[PDB]
Amino acid sequence: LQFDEYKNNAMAWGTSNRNLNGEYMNFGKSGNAIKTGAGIFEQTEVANTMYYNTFSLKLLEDALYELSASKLAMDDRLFVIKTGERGAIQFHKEVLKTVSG
Amino acid sequence: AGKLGKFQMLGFQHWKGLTSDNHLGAIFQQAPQKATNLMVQLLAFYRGKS
Amino acid sequence: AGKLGKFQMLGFQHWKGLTSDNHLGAIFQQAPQKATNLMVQLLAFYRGKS
Amino acid sequence: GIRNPFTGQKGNPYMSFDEDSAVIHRMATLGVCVLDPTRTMSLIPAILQG
Amino acid sequence: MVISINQVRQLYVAKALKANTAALTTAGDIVPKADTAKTTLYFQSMSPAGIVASDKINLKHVLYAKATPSEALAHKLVRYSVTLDADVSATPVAGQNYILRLAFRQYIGLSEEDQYFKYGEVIARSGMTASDFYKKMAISLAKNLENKTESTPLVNIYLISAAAASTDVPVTSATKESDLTATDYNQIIIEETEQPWVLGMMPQAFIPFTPQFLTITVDGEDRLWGVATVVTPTKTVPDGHLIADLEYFCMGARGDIYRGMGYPNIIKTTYLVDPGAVYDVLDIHYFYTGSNESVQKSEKTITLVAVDDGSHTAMNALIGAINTASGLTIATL
Amino acid sequence: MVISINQVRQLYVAKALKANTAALTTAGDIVPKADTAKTTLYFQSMSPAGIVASDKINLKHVLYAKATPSEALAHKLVRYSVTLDADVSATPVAGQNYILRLAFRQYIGLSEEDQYFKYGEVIARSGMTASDFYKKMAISLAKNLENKTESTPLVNIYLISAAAASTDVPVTSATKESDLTATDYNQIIIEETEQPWVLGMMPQAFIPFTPQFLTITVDGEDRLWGVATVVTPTKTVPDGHLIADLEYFCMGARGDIYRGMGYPNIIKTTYLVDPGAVYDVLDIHYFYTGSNESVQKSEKTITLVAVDDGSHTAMNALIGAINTASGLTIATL
Amino acid sequence: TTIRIQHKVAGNKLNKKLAMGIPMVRNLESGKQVKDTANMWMHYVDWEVE
Amino acid sequence: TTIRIQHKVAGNKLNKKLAMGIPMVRNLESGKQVKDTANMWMHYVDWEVE
Amino acid sequence: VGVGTSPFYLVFPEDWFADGEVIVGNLNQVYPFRILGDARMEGTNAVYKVELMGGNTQGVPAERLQQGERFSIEFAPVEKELSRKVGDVRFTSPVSMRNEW
Amino acid sequence: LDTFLNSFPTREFEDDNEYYWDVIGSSRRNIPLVEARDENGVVVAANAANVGVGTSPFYLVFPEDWFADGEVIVGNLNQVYPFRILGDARMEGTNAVYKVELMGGNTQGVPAERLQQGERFSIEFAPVEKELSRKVGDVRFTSPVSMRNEW
Ligand SMILES: [Mg+2]
Repeated sequence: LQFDEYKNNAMAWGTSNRNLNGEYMNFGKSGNAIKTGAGIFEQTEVANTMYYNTFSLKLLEDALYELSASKLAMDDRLFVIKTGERGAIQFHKEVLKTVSG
Repeated sequence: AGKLGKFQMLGFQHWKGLTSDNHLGAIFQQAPQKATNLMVQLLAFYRGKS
Repeated sequence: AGKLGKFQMLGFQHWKGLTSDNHLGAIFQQAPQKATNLMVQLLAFYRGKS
Repeated sequence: GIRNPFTGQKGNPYMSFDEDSAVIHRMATLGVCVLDPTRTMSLIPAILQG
Repeated sequence: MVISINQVRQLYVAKALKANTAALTTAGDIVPKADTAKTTLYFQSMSPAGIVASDKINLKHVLYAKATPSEALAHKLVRYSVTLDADVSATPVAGQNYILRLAFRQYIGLSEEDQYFKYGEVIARSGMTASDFYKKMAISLAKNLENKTESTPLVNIYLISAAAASTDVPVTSATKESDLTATDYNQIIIEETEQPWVLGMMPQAFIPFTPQFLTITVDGEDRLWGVATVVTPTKTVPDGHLIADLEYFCMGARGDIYRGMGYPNIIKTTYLVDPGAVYDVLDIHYFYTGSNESVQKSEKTITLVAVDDGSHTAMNALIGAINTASGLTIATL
Repeated sequence: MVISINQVRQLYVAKALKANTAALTTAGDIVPKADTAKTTLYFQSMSPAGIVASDKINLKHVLYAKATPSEALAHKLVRYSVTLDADVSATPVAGQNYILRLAFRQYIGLSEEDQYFKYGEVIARSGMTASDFYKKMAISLAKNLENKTESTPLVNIYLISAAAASTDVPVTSATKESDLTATDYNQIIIEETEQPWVLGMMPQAFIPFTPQFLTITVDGEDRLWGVATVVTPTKTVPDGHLIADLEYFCMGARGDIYRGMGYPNIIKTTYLVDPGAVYDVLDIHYFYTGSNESVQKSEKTITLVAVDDGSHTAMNALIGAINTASGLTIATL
Repeated sequence: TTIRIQHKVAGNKLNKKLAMGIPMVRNLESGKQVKDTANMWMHYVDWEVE
Repeated sequence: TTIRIQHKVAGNKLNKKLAMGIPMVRNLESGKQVKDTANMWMHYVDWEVE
Repeated sequence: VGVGTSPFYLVFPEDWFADGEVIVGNLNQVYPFRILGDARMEGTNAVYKVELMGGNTQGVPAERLQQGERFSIEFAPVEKELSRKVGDVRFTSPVSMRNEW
Repeated sequence: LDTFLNSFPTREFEDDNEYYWDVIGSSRRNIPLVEARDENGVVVAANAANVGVGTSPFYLVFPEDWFADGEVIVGNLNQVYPFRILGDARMEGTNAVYKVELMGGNTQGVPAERLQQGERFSIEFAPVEKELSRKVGDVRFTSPVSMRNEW
């Protein structure tokens, strides 16, 4: 079980320790470098990432329309947003506030 | 020791004992693999030919 | 005009007009050919099994 | 040492030490590849950046 | 990088001037050689493996010879001063979401169709002054644009106070509210930055941008929030990475066209240009025509590169040696 | 140049010695860090892409630490003094052919079974003295050995005038005996030369030699005409081509093992050793033992190289910074 | 309106094969770089002249 | 007279392939390298201990 | 506290982590902490010699190392050559409740 | 956590070597302006007068030699001020200075604020005369990049 959680925590929450010169920065017990490669969340957050303080529909609709007008066709602009339970209520309050206007 | 022409790149190499991954990489027997089916096309909406 | 990964050592390259052999080797489209039939064994009278 | 509780082998033909203990060792190699990171869009709260 | 040529371009590095052939001892030396009847000019240079010469320029057949400084080959990093539109509202409206878009245009590939959009946002509140807005939106832009996770440097952003008015205080993604303590911030400056450079494989190329504003509801209409004006640049990318990629290309003319292709078996050409120094560039552009019915010309150019110390000491001594030897009036730069 | 390892070996170029982590600003900086309890030693250094620390050396688990000067690692070139055998005849006997066979033993291949021979011949005359013999012998040797279009140089030929007796008179293939005017020559010095070198691809190697003599008919007796003794060496091959190969190998234990292989698809490592500069080497050899049953040692070493100018300034300051931090007693060269 | 174009190549490029260390691409009319597999250089010159 | 030998290889050299930038050679008893097409590094370790 | 890649010590009220393990703070994979030995004990407290993983040249902030920060286990990365033993496993126990008349 | 990780497929490799692939991009560019000079070589400031009065020649400096002999190139305002190049570039280092003109029937020139640093220029076409025209225009190439991963 503990070896199963090691495999899954490395596939998502993995962080690379190599320089831009090519050198690794952490060495093992035998002195050879620990060659760690990144995971799902580290390799994918190096582009297209927004760090917001408060969420608004004016932010996300503009973030997803300047993206889609530049890169996607007309019939290709379907965005399935993966989120949590609290992010759905935060989504719900903004499209309530937009429709109430 | 020496060269057989004007342009010889390598000299002969030798070592003793424990071989590591750079012992093979300094004798040119360790190369990255080309993943040919993996290919990235950068995403854009191309408005030439329009 | 930047980098997409950490280890992107190549940038997109471009030029105009007349193309030289220098222009083709700098875009990595010229390489020396290996004569596989040509192999040289260094001449000596080997006496190690003697 | 003498016995192996991981397998149930009482007695040892090839002893590692004399402590009368048992150690298990496991290893694995793994990897993940994300081809294009510009094709995933993320909005993260600012308290999670650091 | 790969440059265009007018049928050839060859480069020689002028690390020193020796004035005769017998003084060529260290590499990188140059001697402008000519005869008394000024019909032939050439440059004897000391390569890392022996004395080498150039093509023999016919001095009736030059087309131009003009040398450029190191201040004319430095890319100026473009600035944008982002402020509040006083016609819209001098202070921030206490309810609205204030969003700023940065429209990048040469993200990872060459075209103007490979775009990238980054954002900063401030929810404005009651009693928030115009200075506390810029303290809060330079923090929001820095967490998006100067973060530690991004693959490439995108912009450098700064705050300018009203007391100092010229000095930049840099705001990073690790900068807190308690570091920026001034009540007289009047603008936000978004400046271009230098992209990474690998010798001969990744050229010097820049990502341009445009700060764009979203619309806030002021009275009943959605007015665009701000105005962004191009400020005159204060930071330049130096000349070293352009010339080191210019030796590397023009060295293949006189040498091996494949630089590392197939690596057990390469011919390691040793280069003499330091990528961390600024250089002056002199271009003699000439041709060849014979005394026959074949009167068409074969255009050629020879580049000479010398270090610039700020007063152009090495290049003007190189120019002056060519002027006496060859009888050409190359302009002192 | 592949070397042997006891286990993994790491090298760190000490181009400047600082006193804090914060002072590390240029590629090549170093600082030895330790505790105030002296139980852990590591080397923080400035890589060409940021700050990087070394492994943590347990100061109880060190085996040896020794510092090697530059002149210990300088190869002394082998000299051979060829004279006429005084027992045979101190003057050349007339009409005899004086042939000398230089036996090379590690010519291009890597063994003693790959051999090569170069000859020199002089047929003696009626009034030929000893000095006129050594003149024509060295003209004939340099004509065979040091032709310009050989593959590699093999040995250098030097006459010695008996009046000078300590200054080498260089004899090449372009040398005529009109240039060699001295009348008192007493020996011919044959001295091996430094082979070419490419970092990583071609190691520093030498082709040794012995001069051998064919017999002459002196008084009805076939006697070999000369003797060849080995005089003390007067030249040294400097340390720089040995340490740059020591860095090219040890930058795959930290960095990339694939150096160049799929050529544009590589990481390129920046090497901080100038191959035309001498260095001093410090080898801190240490090990690791595990907690309870993991008592096998992982015996490894951390190499440090510092450029030194005559008197070893940069290494003795490096050792003095290690000795006050670690509590060690590394001796100062 | 009368227009004109011109391109010049050396005679060394008659049968010049491309040892593709990186793949050789064609510029499309749409603006997309498409990967191509023909190894002759004048197949790519005749694409861009048209 | 009694003699002994030893040689340690790392554990990761079990199925370590050689990338063959140069040919991989095998020292013979006679004192001659002969080139070999075996792709595994353990094929060359097992020849040397013998 | 972890400038360059420098060792520093993390004090926990129990021995729950193992040698060679990566542990993370509240900002989990931004600052991954690698255990550099065994937990030398101080009463019930177990102090851990710790260096930072990733390419973390800047260090770990002092407000990310205060009393109350919730740490968890990630994995134990090891080198490709001459690797040595790391990691461990953990166990639990239940509780009970009663009633009357 | 694994139900998140089981939405991603598995791709199977032969060894624990670094692997690389090809990243392919785009081609439709334009070139920024460095500085503009009139016919006697004076750099055109923003407060200057008009530069191409009466189809007078003047100069445009670009960071690279992307343009050709006879091509019409246009600035930010496309087709309002079309500039036809006159002659090949004189390479001032890594700086191609083109002597240009003003087509379209333009008599009173181009304003000076349309010729500043950062003004982008793209290629329209290369128009020639009907009688005794000489060769103009040129042909351009591009090349891709690569990326990499480990274990
Ligand atoms: Mg992303």
